Amino acid sequence: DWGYDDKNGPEQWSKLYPIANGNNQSPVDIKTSETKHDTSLKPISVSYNPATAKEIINVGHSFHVNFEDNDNRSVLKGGPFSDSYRLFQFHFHWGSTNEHGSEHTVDGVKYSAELHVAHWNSAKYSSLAEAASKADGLAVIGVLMKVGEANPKLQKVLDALQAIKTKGKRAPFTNFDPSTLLPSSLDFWTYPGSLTHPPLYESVTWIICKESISVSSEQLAQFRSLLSNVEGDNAVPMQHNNRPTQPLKGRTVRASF
Ligand SMILES: Cc1ccc(C)c(NC(=O)Nc2cc(S(N)(=O)=O)ccc2O)c1
Ligand SMILES: [Zn+2]
Repeated sequence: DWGYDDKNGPEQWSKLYPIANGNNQSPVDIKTSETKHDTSLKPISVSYNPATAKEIINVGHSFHVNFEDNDNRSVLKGGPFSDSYRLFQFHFHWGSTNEHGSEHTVDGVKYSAELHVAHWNSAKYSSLAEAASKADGLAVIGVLMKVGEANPKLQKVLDALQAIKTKGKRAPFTNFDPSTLLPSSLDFWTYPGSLTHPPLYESVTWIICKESISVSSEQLAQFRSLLSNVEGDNAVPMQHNNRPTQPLKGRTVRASF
């Protein structure tokens, strides 16, 4: 059992998960003076089918929007990949206040939230369960979210939260293309990393967008409005779910720009 509280939070994660102190841990601080431009990086190509949208689930520490991943209807290609990767999920991370909330930071700057759009290597592997722990198994697009104007594209997601207010609650969530949440420029950083929460597998090639997306202070309050408790128990709001940044351990962050 793990979380983002005092006793079960990021600090204690190595007790159950020793890879927490590994050499390919996420998230990281992207230092733009220390990044290395790479001319071999292809553009990011996302092509999602809105019909693959499936379900929204309250997982206690966060909420997930899951996607049907039986075929290649919704794929990521390009960037640093020769393989095609299949969309399975998106979710968010946020903080207790507007001051923090993102997982990744750029030149020490914390943003208010972060969108993760996650994919698995369907070219090399047969399932998410198989891919999830492979070095080249996962591809996650990270988009930093800056507090400002209300993001209208965020609407269908925020509206759906009313149906999944407490832990374990789930509801159908259909006909949504999550590339509509992505910024207009897909200029990016890329580095070898991990899942940002248990089980923390070093299976993720991160794609971090240069361009942020907006979110209002009230849209953030909707995230924090979700409850970590089961129905009938007294309310425990999901205040924050971001992991602190991790030492790069000689890894190199590549820029596409
Ligand atoms: C037990 C187990 C096995 C396999 C996976 C994928 C998980 N992961 C999750 O529950 N969430 C998650 C976190 C990230 S993130 N925050 O690192 O971008 C990306 C994709 C996600 O699915 C857990
Ligand atoms: Zn995440």
